Amino acid sequence: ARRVQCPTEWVHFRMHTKDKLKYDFQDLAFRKKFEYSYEDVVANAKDMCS
Amino acid sequence: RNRTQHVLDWMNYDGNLPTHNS
Amino acid sequence: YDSRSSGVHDVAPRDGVDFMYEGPQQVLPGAHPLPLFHPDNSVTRPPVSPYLPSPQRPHPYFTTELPELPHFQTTRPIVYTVGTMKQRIVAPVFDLANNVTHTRELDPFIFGFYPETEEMAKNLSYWLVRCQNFSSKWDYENREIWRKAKKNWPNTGMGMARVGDRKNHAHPWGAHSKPVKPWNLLMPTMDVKTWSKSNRMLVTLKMLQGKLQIVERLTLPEPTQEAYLQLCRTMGWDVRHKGGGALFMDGGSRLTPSSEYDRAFFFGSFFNGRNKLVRPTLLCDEPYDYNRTSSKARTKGPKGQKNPIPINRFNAYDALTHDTLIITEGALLQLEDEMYTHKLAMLPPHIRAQLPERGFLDSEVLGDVPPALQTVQMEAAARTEEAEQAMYAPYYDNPYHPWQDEGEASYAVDAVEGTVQRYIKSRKTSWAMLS
Amino acid sequence: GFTMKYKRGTGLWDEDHVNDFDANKYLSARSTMRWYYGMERLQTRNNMNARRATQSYNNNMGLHHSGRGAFERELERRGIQVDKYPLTTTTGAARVAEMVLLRRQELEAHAKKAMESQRQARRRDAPSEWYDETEGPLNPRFLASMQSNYTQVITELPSSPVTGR
Amino acid sequence: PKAGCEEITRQGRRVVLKPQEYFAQHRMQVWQMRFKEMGPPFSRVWVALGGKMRRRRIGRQIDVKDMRYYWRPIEPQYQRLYMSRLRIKDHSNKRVQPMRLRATNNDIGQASSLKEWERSSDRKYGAALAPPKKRDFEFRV
Amino acid sequence: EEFPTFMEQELPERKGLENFATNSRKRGWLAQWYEDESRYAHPGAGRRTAHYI
Amino acid sequence: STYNEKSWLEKARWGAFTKGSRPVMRQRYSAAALKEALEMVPEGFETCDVPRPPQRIRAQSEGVVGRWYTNYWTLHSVRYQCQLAGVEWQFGERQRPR
Amino acid sequence: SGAVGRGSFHSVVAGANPRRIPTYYNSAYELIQLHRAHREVTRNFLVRDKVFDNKFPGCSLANGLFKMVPNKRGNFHTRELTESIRHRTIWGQRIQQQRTINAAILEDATKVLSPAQMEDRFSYRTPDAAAYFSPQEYTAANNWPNYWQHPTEKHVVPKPRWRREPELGGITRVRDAVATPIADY
Amino acid sequence: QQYMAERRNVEEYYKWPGSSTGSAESASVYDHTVVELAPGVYSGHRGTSAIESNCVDDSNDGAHGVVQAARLPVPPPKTRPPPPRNPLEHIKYQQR
Amino acid sequence: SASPDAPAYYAVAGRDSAVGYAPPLGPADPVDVIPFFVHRSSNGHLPGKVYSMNAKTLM
Ligand SMILES: NC(=O)c1ccc[n+]([C@@H]2O[C@H](COP(=O)([O-])OP(=O)(O)OC[C@H]3O[C@@H](n4cnc5c(N)ncnc54)[C@H](O)[C@@H]3O)[C@@H](O)[C@H]2O)c1
Repeated sequence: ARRVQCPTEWVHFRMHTKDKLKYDFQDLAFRKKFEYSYEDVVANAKDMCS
Repeated sequence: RNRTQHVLDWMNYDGNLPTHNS
Repeated sequence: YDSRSSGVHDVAPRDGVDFMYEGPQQVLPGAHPLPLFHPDNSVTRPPVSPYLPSPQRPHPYFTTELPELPHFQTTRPIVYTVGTMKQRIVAPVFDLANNVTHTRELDPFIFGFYPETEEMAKNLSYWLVRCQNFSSKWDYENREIWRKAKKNWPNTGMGMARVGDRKNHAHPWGAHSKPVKPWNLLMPTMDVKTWSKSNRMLVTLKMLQGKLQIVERLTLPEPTQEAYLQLCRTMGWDVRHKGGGALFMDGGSRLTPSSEYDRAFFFGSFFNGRNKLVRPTLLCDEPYDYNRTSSKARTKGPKGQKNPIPINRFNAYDALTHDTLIITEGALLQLEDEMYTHKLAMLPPHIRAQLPERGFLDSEVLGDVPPALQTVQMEAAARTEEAEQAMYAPYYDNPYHPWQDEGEASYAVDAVEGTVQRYIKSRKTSWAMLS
Repeated sequence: GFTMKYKRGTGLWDEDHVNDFDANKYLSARSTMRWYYGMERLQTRNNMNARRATQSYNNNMGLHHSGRGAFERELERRGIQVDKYPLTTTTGAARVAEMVLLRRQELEAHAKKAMESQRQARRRDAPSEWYDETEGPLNPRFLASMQSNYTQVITELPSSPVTGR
Repeated sequence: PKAGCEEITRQGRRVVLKPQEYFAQHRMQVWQMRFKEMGPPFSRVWVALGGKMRRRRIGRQIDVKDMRYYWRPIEPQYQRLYMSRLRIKDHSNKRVQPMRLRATNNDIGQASSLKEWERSSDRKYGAALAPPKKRDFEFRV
Repeated sequence: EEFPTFMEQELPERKGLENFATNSRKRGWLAQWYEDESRYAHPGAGRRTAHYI
Repeated sequence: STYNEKSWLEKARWGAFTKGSRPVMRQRYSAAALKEALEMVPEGFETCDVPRPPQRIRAQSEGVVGRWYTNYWTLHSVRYQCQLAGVEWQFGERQRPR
Repeated sequence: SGAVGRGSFHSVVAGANPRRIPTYYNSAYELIQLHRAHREVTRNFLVRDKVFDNKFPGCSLANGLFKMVPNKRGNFHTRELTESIRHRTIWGQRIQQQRTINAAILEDATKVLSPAQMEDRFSYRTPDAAAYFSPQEYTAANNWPNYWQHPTEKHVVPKPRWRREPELGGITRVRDAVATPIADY
Repeated sequence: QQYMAERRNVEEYYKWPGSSTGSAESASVYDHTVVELAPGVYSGHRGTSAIESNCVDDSNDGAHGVVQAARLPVPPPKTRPPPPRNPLEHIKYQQR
Repeated sequence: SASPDAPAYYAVAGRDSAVGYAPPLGPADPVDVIPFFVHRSSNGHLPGKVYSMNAKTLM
């Protein structure tokens, strides 16, 4: 049930690219992690005045 | 074995970015 | 050759232009005893120079200070290295309103470096190669063809061709064996040692050719393009495609030098004509090729340096296609500043030791001289440092008083394992490194 | 692999240390607007890409989007400065370069007026002895640009080399 | 449409950058032990040792059991054969000298004297030919 | 300029100490220490254990 | 395993793994930001006990956190900024046993 | 570490260095590599503070942030910048130290025989320096690159009897009668 | 957050000793940068060495002519002009 | 040679050279003007360099 519900040859886009980091890979649950939008990456990096 | 020659001179150099007077 | 001995010409003058040759006194259009492939007089591509470049005059500029104009000595003191012209130069700088304000003396190392064709060729041959669209030079390879890999008829007894697996380069559906791929094309490594020379022997050539023009400020009243053609109309530049263009090295005003172009002019310098706003510099960083042998086996790339000179530096191609060169003093300040330490390192030693006597090595870091003029982008960084030197007060890694105990520090080797542990007042301080 | 990533932003402009083999000899009007807009894009396309990664990975580790754990939150609540070297923030640089421009501009007008002190201390209503051309003919274009600094006409050159008057 | 009009629409394998070899490959070790190349510039003998110096000694001539002891040059007909695999490093460049048999001390660093290696503290200034590294007394695998 | 403080330096290899570091013929920098502090055995060592720490 | 957390290229590059010539603590704390870290080093503690993890263990200091003084890399990195800061390291030094 | 005259700690052996204050040195090459090094630390701060000025409205949405990820800039400041300050400081001492000696030399020397010959005893005025500094003064050699224009060799280039032509448009036009070129054999 | 991002803003608008701001301490060394407003003119252009000119009178200690431009007043931010008053020019200026 | 004077011997750095370096002695004789000038290298020595034909073959 935690697995992703498709033969992972279809979702190989996630496993070889740099989506190896941007994805939960616990027991083959190729589900996206949290990811800020671009309205927030600058909302969080300007409020710091970085 | 202490450093007899030039014992000072570590604390007397590179006035960093000389100020308004110089 | 010499074939087609007839029919190539009409025996009739075109009733318009065509014309007999009157006599020896007849001054024929275009005629000249030198083999010139760009026959330009001083009315088509007129030089912006005080005098026309003559063999007598070592350079078509004010060799001396003319009395009726403020003279501005160089930003840096001047020395005459190996190749320089050994002749003083004074180029009058132009007001934006086409008036000629104060005259300014140029640096005889950047603008005095006499030309020699075979050392700007190393610049041109670099550009005519760096400016290919390498990635376009792909081509199919033998393996990349997708045909049967098996001889359908084994050649045994009849008169069929000795061919099978016909995906080679002979057949109209094939590809090469050693094809041209981008990762097999060399982008040439270009040193700063010769890019600088290959830029200075041109920006002198553009001075000896008398096509050099200095402007106080390359700024427009408004960023609209129309204001940049109106500016060109008063200054007389010909940014038309056919009339020889202009090469702006925008460095800003004389007192506000800046590398990042005047935002006003940058947006206004987008005319379809022949003009190219280049960066105010002649150096570029050392080349490097991280994929030197084969490290990255997936790069598309060319071979050679992975740090090509960008398209908008001052190169040889766009220096000879554009007749006139337009430098603001804000660039001259940057060129003399960035090449000063280079100009000095090249003098012979029996000269290099005479500099601090003659006032060339006044080093504003020691305070023997108030700081010289800096680019706004760099003074804004200089001021940053002067404000920060107080965050390094209490610590020991203070980069302005490096190792301030090395006086009272006493070292003592330890015979149990090989180390030399420094002590300061009997107290051990040597940081035993972590692996 | 290793591709000198410590050089991406450490150049003096935006078009430097970015390997772009796809160039051309003459980049046209909109191919140049396309180029300049391109360098900055893959300079800000790269950055906010690399910011969304660090801010999201930090947020998934339970700590502040800039890595600030429970400690460096507790210290700031106490006022104890938690970073050893507070590099100057955006407010700094955009100000440390705001006056420098406010200084040059007040020096231009300080110097625009200055040169007139010396320009009007140039009595020469006739050209100096640079107006010679025994070496080689003068340049008619330039004289028209130097006519302003005189009263007598300058551009009118005879068919002969200038005598001097 | 042009190269094959159907071989280039349906797609096969695409080739990529081909990895290079160990670019000191041809100083193989059956010379790094047998010979040694001596000599001033523009004359490099690959001096070798005697031929018969280990196999059969009893009864051979008294004054020829020692011609096996001198560093004789190998005749140039073989100098050029073995030193041919070393020239190939950059051919058609009439002013680069051949690779040397042994690694001269200045070229080993020449690899790490490149503007790209200046940031590798390890492996710089000689770390391989350095003495074996020393680690924390607790170092353990 | 990358080592802000003195990070202790290990003595060279034993082979180096034999030939240069401790050999007064080169005035090696340990030719003072070697004779002063190292070449003397422990104040308890006999004849067999002259080399043990 | 249909999914490998890391390709063998980075199972075999110990340089990204080991603590060798590589700093393993990113944040550099100020003066008072250290005197307030050592406040939680408990009485009875001694650096002579927290050992070096073997090679097969990654070199990662997650920073000054609860019980940071047991993270051998957080300890000997804080112990090093207390030098550059001048804070007095009370606790003992690595006792190399013989 | 050495890098200055203090002697590296490898004066563990108490190697003294007597017969000192012995040399006046103008620190010529060192002041050169100082101005080179001072340019780097400023050319580094310029980078550590690069902040988005997106002159285009396509990707304007970052026009407030720095041009370097906060973790990297927080590194590059400490890896390359603060290194380059130490490397700048080092030359700022190898010179401020050598001056201290020169300040002592130029006093004990000024006295003995002359305050006029003094800055000649400590000079480096090679007889040819007029070649490099004020080349208008230099005659004893012909060091122009365009040698055929040196005043002692100006008599090579021909002085054409030129003229203007208002009928052609003010074009200058030489009045030399071209010599009939060679034609056949 | 509007505090931390403010308590730290004020420390960079003024709390420089001097860096393009820093009204507290003194002139930064780059204020005295040798700028040549004209041949023989350096900081005042009104007399000769205007800083050193008032150093002749009793104003040596109380007159400063260098533009220690931290002290300078910053112009108000320039904003987009008002839209045009004629629809022909009102929408064409929205075609620039 | 290098002017170590009597006041406890302060010398002057570039004044003596056992290797053979020294500033150019100057012109041959004042009346003549030499028509070529051979500069010195950045490190002092003179412009002569002896390359080889075809180093690749060690000719
Ligand atoms: N071969 C090497 O290991 C090597 C090479 C270059 C520099 N260094 C120096 O090593 C030092 C760190 O000590 P180490 O080599 O035992 O490894 P290390 O970096 O693990 O040292 C412990 C920690 O000290 C901190 N630190 C380092 N420099 C600091 C500074 N200037 N201010 C504040 N905190 C600092 C870092 O958090 C570092 O992780 C660095 O300062 C670095 O410049 C070492």
